[PDB]
Amino acid sequence: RKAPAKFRPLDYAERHGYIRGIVKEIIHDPGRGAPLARVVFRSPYKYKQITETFIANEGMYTGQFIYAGKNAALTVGNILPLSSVPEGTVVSNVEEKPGDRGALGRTSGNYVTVVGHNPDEGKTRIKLPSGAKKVVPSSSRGMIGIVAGGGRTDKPLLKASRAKHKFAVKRNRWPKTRGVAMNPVDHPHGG
Amino acid sequence: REYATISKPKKTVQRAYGGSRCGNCVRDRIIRAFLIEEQKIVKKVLKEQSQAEKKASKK
Amino acid sequence: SKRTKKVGISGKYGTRYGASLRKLVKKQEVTQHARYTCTFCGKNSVRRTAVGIWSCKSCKKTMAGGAYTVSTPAAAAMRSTLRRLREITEA
Amino acid sequence: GKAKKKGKSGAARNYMTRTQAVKKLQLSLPDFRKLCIWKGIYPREPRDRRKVNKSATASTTFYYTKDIQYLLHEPLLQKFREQK
Amino acid sequence: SIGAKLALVIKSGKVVLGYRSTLKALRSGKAKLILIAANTPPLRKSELEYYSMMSKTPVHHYSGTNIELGTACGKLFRCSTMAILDAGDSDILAD
RNA sequence: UUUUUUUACUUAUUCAAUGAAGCGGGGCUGGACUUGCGUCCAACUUCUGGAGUUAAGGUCC
RNA sequence: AGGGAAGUCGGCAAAAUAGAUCCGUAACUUCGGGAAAAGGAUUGGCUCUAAGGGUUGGGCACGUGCGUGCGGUUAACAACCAACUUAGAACUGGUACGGACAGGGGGAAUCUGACUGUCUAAUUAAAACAUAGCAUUGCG
RNA sequence: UCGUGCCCCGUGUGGCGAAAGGGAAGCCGGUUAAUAUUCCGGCACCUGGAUGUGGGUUUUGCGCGGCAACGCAACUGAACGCGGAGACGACGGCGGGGGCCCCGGGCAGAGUUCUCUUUUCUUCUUAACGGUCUAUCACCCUGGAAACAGUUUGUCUGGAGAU
RNA sequence: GAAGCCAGAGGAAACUCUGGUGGAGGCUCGCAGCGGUUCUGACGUGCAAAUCGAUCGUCAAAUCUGAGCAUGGGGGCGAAA
Ligand SMILES: [Zn+2]
Repeated sequence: RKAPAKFRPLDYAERHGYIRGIVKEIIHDPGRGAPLARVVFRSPYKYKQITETFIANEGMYTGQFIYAGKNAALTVGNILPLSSVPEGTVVSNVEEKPGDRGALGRTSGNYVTVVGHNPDEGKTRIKLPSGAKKVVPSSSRGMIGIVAGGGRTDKPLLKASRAKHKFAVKRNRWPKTRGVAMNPVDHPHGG
Repeated sequence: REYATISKPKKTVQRAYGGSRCGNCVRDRIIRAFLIEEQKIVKKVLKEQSQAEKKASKK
Repeated sequence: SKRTKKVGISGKYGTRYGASLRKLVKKQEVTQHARYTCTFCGKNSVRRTAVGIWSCKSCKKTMAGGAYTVSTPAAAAMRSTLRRLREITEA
Repeated sequence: GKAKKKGKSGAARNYMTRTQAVKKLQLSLPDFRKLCIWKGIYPREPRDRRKVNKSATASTTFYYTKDIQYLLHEPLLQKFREQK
Repeated sequence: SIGAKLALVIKSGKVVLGYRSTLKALRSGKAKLILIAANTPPLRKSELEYYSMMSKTPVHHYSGTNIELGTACGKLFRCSTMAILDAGDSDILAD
């Protein structure tokens, strides 16, 4: 892992217009089931250009132009505030608050559905992958489409080695010893 | 570090982006640059025509 | 000459892991190891490099896709309703 | 021995520009020019001025580093500061 | 209908299939029509459109892929762009 | 003058982001409704895996 | 020697099997296996035979060792060079021919844990642990 | 020069941490009782600095040639940027090269020799650093392929231009 | 001897059969290594405060291993004894 998968910081260009980036690489992130996309944008304030790391939505490809901003079009890979999309649109990496660079709908094959808008208070009702309903500020951003790599869990792991390879880079506790197999001093289930 | 000991024409090709990009990519860069600036001129002409038509309609 | 009756690519696993589990894994292995037609250049050279990552050997395009297939039906249907919503918004 | 780095010896150590000399002495420009005229510090010309300063032009003035080091011990500096 | 017209041109008229022969036809200035497949790379598409604009040659954007354009031409290989030099007995030029 | 309820506020306190870069309010221009001129809403880049940096210029000295 | 588990709690230990070529191989099965299942025929030495390769090389007519215009696919022919396998046959010694060495005994079943893997260093390697698969709970 | 100022830029913060990771550069012969890619002899290389000579460039100021891939002893290049190298898993068979092993001849030496054995054995070597001519992939030019072709042990490649 | 691939024979096609090719597997016999099943084994004030012989398990990986570094006793670590 090199960089976290985050949106650009919410700046003037994304707040008032759109800024274009180019997708250079689609790479594998160890410990994550979804691919990442390296996207290069221009800096509006200096000559050097800025490289970002996004969670890649399905259908994204190398050499593709994507657009981030309020006035961006409704196309897969574009990053828009939730007030700029219609109801029924699914999005990925949805910010909980405008500016935290993405919190919701990030794993492979997952998305967040825009259920509705309350334009008077500037709120948006969304449906989460677990089925929960949430209300977020309408200026929260999201990337149009579904996170790539869907259907990963359908294939059986089939082997203790494949489970070990999965969890070694994930740091999760493996193998798992049952608490009932322990002594009474080791676990409350021990004995 | 062995590249610091050899002369410049051995480390490059006598072409734009020589020793950094290959000939096919340089040709693609030239054609893409020319076509995109021509399209920018065309789009600016079309925008000026539409602006003149809108100004004539408003006036 | 067909060498196995039913196991196919799952024949590398022998008698282990159970018949239903081998049959379940067989679909994913077949789809993840098949070659696909590139939507950009039209050649049958698109293959998986990592999970969700599909690259074309000819035109060198790399595409974010499904875990074991190039596209998922959910994403294809999503593209269809996205086109419908974009048409409604523009019109 | 350990490998030397480029630009750490030779004319780069031998010459200093007027800007570098003024910053080394922490003087103003009129005081520096006054002190150079009074102490006999003369402009010098390196064989290759890019070896001394990569932004140097044909109008860049160079001095001997040892001459500026000698100027560091002139008692007129404290007189300048006392008058200010 | 464009497939039927294309089949008529293959049967009666004269065509060249492929990028380099299409460019040679446009340079010669005897090309009557250019067909560009949908999945042709945008750089090559812009280059072909510029050549056809400078030679005053009509351009048809074929909605199929290069596989479909080759099948429409009646070949067993793909074709991203092609040039009609002689219409033959077809009315593909009248459009 | 004081006790409860809710009902606003910001200055204590708390959280987050940024290279603390474009916040708030006006002006100019265009579009809509309105009253017969007040709101709100918009300025700016979308065929292409190019390039974009040392201000060109105008006008007073 | 003869007998062949009569020994012993118990075939413990030992003996028997073993390489390779060929014939042949059951129930059961998650169809992948079981399987080297089982059960058989052979193996030395010598003198021969057969099969399996490589390299180089075409006639005319002009300009002059190269360029054309031809013409022909029996080079299916010559010259030179080279190695290790495989199959077949005769003859011959024999108490032995995988002559030392090296090298599965096999079969019918029952219980049991799915399997590969792991632990009580210095009395317990296992029906214990782990495992993939499955199910539940909590968290926006 | 209102002489005691003005301008530009943004990226943060230092150190330790590998005699198996990364990394500038040395080979051969000889030499001691005991050290040697360290000593001696011969023949080289790397890094940094200064400043000459020759050659090059220029009066069309910052080279020329090739359609091209690109070549050639040179052949300006600050700020600010882009890119490459450093820099990378495991396993499988296939092909090239060094060294080793094996076979034949020849000179020289040694052993065997009742008989046999034109016999059996030993030496027959060539460094770093350079020059020159070559070596799979790949790329360029012509041209336009179905009666599809090329092609690996392994079926990949081609009108996105194969043979 | 798994996918993939070639050829031949069928089949309207899907597919079916035959012969090759290929080289998969927490597959298997087995050398080193790693481990430690058995033996009225050797040894029993030993060569050894756990060693020796034969035999055995595993042997391309959940394999074996060095150095650097991290976790410290109300703790750690633990495929859990
Ligand atoms: Zn492609």
